[PDB]
Amino acid sequence: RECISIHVGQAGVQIGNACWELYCLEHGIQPDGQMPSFNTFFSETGAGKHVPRAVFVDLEPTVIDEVRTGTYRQLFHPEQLITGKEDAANNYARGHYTIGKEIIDLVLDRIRKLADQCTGLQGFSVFHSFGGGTGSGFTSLLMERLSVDYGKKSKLEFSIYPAPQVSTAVVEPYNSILTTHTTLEHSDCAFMVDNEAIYDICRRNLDIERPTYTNLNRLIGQIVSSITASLRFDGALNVDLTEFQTNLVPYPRGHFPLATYAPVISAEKAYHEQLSVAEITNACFEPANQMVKCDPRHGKYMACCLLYRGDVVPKDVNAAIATIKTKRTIQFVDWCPTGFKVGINYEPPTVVPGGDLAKVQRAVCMLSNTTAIAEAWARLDHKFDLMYAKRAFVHWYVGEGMEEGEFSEAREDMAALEKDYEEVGVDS
Amino acid sequence: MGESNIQVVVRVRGQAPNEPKRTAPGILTTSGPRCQQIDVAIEAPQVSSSSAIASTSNLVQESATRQKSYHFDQVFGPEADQGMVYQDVVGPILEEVMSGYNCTIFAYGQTGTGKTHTMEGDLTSQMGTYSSEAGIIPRSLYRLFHTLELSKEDYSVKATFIELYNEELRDLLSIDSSTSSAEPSSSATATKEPQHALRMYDDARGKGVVIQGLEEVALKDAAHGLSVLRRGSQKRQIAATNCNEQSSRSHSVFTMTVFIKDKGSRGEDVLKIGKLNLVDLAGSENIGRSGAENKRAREAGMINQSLLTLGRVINALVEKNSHIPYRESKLTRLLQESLGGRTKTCIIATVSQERANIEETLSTLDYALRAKSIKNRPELNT
Amino acid sequence: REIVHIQAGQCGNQIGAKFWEVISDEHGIDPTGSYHGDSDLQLERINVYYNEAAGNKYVPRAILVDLEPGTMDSVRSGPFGQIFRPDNFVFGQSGAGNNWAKGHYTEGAELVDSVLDVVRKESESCDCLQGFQLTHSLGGGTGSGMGTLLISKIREEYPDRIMNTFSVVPSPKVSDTVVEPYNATLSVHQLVENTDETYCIDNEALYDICFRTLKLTTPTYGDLNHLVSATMSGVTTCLRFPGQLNADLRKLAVNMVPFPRLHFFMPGFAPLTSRGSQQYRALTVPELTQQMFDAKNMMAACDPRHGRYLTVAAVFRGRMSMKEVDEQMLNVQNKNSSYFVEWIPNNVKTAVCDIPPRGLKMSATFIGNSTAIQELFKRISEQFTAMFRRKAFLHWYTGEGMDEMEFTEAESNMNDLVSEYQQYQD
Ligand SMILES: CC(=O)O[C@H]1C(=O)[C@@]2(C)[C@H]([C@H](OC(=O)c3ccccc3)[C@]3(O)C[C@H](OC(=O)[C@H](O)[C@@H](NC(=O)c4ccccc4)c4ccccc4)C(C)=C1C3(C)C)[C@]1(OC(C)=O)CO[C@@H]1C[C@@H]2O
Ligand SMILES: Nc1nc2c(ncn2[C@@H]2O[C@H](COP(=O)(O)OP(=O)(O)OP(=O)(O)O)[C@@H](O)[C@H]2O)c(=O)[nH]1
Ligand SMILES: Nc1ncnc2c1ncn2[C@@H]1O[C@H](COP(=O)(O)OP(=O)(O)NP(=O)(O)O)[C@@H](O)[C@H]1O
Ligand SMILES: Nc1nc2c(ncn2[C@@H]2O[C@H](COP(=O)(O)OP(=O)(O)O)[C@@H](O)[C@H]2O)c(=O)[nH]1
Ligand SMILES: [Mg+2]
Ligand SMILES: [Mg+2]
Repeated sequence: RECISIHVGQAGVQIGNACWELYCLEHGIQPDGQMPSFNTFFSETGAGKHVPRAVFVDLEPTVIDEVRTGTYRQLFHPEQLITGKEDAANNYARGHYTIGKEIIDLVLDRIRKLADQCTGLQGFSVFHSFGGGTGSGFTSLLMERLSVDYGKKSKLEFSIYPAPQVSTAVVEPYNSILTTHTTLEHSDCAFMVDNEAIYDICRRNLDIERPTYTNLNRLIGQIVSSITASLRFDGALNVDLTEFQTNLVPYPRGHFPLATYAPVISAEKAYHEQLSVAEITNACFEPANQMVKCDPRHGKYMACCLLYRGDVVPKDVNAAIATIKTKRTIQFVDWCPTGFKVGINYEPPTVVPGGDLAKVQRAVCMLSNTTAIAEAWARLDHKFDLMYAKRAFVHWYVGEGMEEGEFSEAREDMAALEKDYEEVGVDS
Repeated sequence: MGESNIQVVVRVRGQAPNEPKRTAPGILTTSGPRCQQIDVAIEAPQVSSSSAIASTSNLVQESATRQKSYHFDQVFGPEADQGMVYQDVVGPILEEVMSGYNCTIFAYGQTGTGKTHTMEGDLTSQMGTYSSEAGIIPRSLYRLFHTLELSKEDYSVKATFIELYNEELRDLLSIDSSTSSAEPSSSATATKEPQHALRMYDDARGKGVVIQGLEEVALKDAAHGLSVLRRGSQKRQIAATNCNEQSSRSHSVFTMTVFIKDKGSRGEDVLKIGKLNLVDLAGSENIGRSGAENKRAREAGMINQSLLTLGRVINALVEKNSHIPYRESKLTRLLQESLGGRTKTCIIATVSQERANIEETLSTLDYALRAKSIKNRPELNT
Repeated sequence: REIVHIQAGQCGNQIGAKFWEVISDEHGIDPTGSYHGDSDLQLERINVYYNEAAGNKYVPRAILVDLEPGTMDSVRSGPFGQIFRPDNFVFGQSGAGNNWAKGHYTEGAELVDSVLDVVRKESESCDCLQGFQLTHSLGGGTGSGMGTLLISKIREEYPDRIMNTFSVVPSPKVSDTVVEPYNATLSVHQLVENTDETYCIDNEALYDICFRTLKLTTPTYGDLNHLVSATMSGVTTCLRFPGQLNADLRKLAVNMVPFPRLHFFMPGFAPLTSRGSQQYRALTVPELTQQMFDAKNMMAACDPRHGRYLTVAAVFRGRMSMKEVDEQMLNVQNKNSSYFVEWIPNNVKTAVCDIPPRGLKMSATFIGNSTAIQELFKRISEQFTAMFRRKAFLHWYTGEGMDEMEFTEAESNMNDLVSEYQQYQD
């Protein structure tokens, strides 16, 4: 009845640095473990000073030394702070083959001591990136090796994914194609967030033009506490992870939702505004609030999962439910009859101290599905195909033993993936 | 400017005394997905066609048709003998290079596919092997003392064996007492001699030809002491992986030179010199499958790094663009004499037959597919 | 996690002598070698350049090589000389004649093993070998000869490492010697085939930098190299210091090298403002990126706008904001969309440190790679075409014993190199 975290990559670490600040904000947890009255991410000590059920992986000693010397070093345990020697240097090859088989016997070792503490484990989630070597090749190792020993649990992926316009390194599409096909081969459910539309929230919902990577990710961090952390907490209509298994994904292999968050209001705008249940549902379908550069109007909605926070009564919801059905500009599918599975919990989202978003009465995370990401998939593929036509940037991976035929293997099957988002509105 | 472009030949694995007892009982027989044919040399592998929600690779087919039918010049199967490959590949051009034509043999494919059984091979069941049947090297060395003797002309058996272990070139025909257990001094003395010049020659007589330092020539009267080529192949570096324990680790370049002289009826001697660049390469190691390790890793990657650079050439040969970069691998500079150069050269495409190794051959199957648009111009020596 | 340093030549020994001056002040260090800095991030990753010993001491992990005695003696006679430990001055008592065909050839060969032992004094005792940094010439002999024979043996001893060097491109403007188009010329026959990367710094632009754009009168060697010295330090800040998007040197080797021969690069320092222009300039994020377009801040003597850029890396310093960092980077990709190549959509690699050096508030480090940097090569290669026909002053070197075949093939080694940028230029 618990849940485990995996943080891979320089992106994947600093994600949790907000999230575990939030997770310790869930109970007033100081750097000791001060809390009354809960066993999801935590074990209890003999003094009762709780500790996370989380795994850190960093191939450099770079990022974690901030973590294990700065603030909130003591809530983690050096059992968990698994640091490494050398980066693979943004390489799917060495991140999967060379350096990856030097730490994996130590990382899988901490699992057998933590997962065995789980009295009937619900699931566990993996954090990585696409561009980072650490988040690419180690994903190729770990997510197959977990299914050797954990073939019957849940494997969530909150994976940071590049923009088709703003990019930070050359071989970023040259990573993700090699990773994702074997990822879809093994992983259960995968989220994707684009910094493109995250920047759009900074200018239009945050209205601040000097963000940090914390401020791009406390946004991502506030999502998860409403995805999962309240599912321990008792509300009206509480959901769990296992209510996504054959629910949200209508196929064996279609598991790609889309996360949005409706109340994103800077503290100046707390008063030219009077929030409601129906307003924030109207915020749920703005194509400028997709967190990925995509328009749902070019695609459809296969499914949609409404997961709510705070003071929420469904009679106020049910009006807004048929409203969006009536005010539809969505081109809804033929195959889903009506399915809007509902999540209603009790807890307000908490205010990040020194943070950004506002003290509200009610909040929404939404999962939906679209064929619009299949465009944004292929928009990265447009960046991907032309680098192969020069056969460029190729010596780092053939020099570390990865085949050209993998690129004919992965991308053509990735194109086969992208062609299989299009089978939604075919047969009718 | 010539149109003597290329030869494209294919032999595959099969009847090797560990192989057929498990494959053909396990999966379909001699070319299961692949459909071996001999006439127009057509062949086409596939996989299972299922209504796949994630459509697998090699789903390009329809009801009762073939796809990627890469029909070639000459393909062969497990049935093709050593002499039958010599009947088509090496034999009908070995009496053509006597006039002064030049050849080069090399292979390419997935690791452990039997490149060194084609190149080197090993002998047959004889108590005394009088240059008995093996790979392509001693069979030409058996025709060496035939067609340079039955022609009854003053010949010159000239050859030199050079290994290439990870961007070097090392002689293995040497006195090589320092490589064995010898006596060095207890302390090092001063180097009174100047620097040493090796391999660093390129001429502008023609182009593509590269002159080398210290060609230790080999001269034999028969195949009696021809185990110096086996003595040289003994020092060629191998290893024991798990994808193939038998497949070699290093890679070699062995040259051939036939200086034959006869005074023709015109009143001049015919100074005809041929070349047979007997070049073997290592296996293109998939290290996650084979399980290479720390020192083995740099021993493994430079093989593929060389084969990558070998792939970096042929795409530019068929491109017809300016300044094809032959200047990364020294093997390419050994190959730039004919890769876009002048004389003859054949290409061996030995690949796998596993259903798990269909996609892994497609990078080779693309390289044999592009293996026709390389232009040359033929000549002999007088 | 550690980097080994080599210096050679009358310049590259002198050039890095200014460099360790700066890295000593990078961490608040006594001229003896005691720590007195205050930043904890100074103290945390000392290891990469230093070898801390007992008595609370610090040893610059560096080997200083010359054939002239008094040059490195002047380093020792000068300040920041006692901060070394003197078991490292590996030299000889013979002049090389400022000759590549002697320093690579004879008088280095009685000094090779004495160098490589101090390598073996260090590199085995290192925790993890990561950097082989060199600083030398291409104009003289000692910067050109001995280092090529180092790389012929160091890579032989360390195939699984990384080879960078800061080699000084000759200036057709300002020089003093004659056979200058040999020393760089025969260096290329060994620099290309055995180094993973090198840069190309030429004084021919450096005089234009300090004099014009920095409002200075007299370009001294202590000041033209102090310009190089910051651009040295900016190569590997993320490997040394914390940062948001930290980048490896090998990462910098990955994204900046499309192809294993085209690996020549160019530095750039972003707050290149004069003394007087401090109180008349506002300092921003596009202020730093503005010099990416500047021809006068490209430290090698080429028009960047002449060719087209292949690859550009940007290594930043300061508490910035990525949205401003990305979109200002985005605009430069959108402002001049003919200046790049087409098949690489993201032409830029970002790199963001968290701490800039003291005194400033923003800094950066330009690392570009374009199809016009070959302009440095056509100047040298055509000078070779005159020296060979008469075989003019060949009678210093044939008595040594280097071959015309070397003069044939290393010549054509250049044409194989240069003529590949113009494949991808136009
Ligand atoms: C009023 C004042 O103090 O001003 C600054 C200063 O304003 C300027 C003018 C400095 C100044 O530099 C020069 O005048 C200069 C002249 C020729 C060649 C190179 C530099 C400065 O010397 C440079 C020096 O910079 C630093 O200390 C940096 O940390 C720098 N350190 C050194 O170079 C250094 C070395 C030995 C001893 C002391 C400092 C650094 C930069 C990058 C990487 C590592 C270190 C400082 C504070 C200044 C002056 C004094 C004017 C500039 O240079 C640097 C490297 O910062 C010139 O372009 C910048 C613009 C700066 O704003
Ligand atoms: N949203 C967001 N993305 C980040 C952040 N940091 C890094 N990234 C993304 O992560 C990608 C690189 O992945 P990293 O985690 O930094 O690198 P890595 O996984 O450690 O692997 P290496 O590249 O080998 O270092 C970049 O493309 C960034 O866009 C962050 O703080 N927030
Ligand atoms: N067409 C073939 N005819 C006969 N035997 C073959 C054939 N193809 C493969 N083999 C066998 O395949 C086995 C394994 O191949 P192997 O020769 O060990 O590796 P490899 O491909 O030659 N690599 P390398 O040694 O590095 O050149 C050998 O024992 C051969 O006998
Ligand atoms: N920046 C700079 N370049 C120098 C200096 N001294 C010499 N050079 C250049 O370096 C080249 C000569 O190499 P040098 O190191 O002096 O001779 P070597 O010791 O025989 O290698 C020429 O291009 C000189 O212009 C100096 O102090 N600073
Ligand atoms: Mg990483
Ligand atoms: Mg074989």
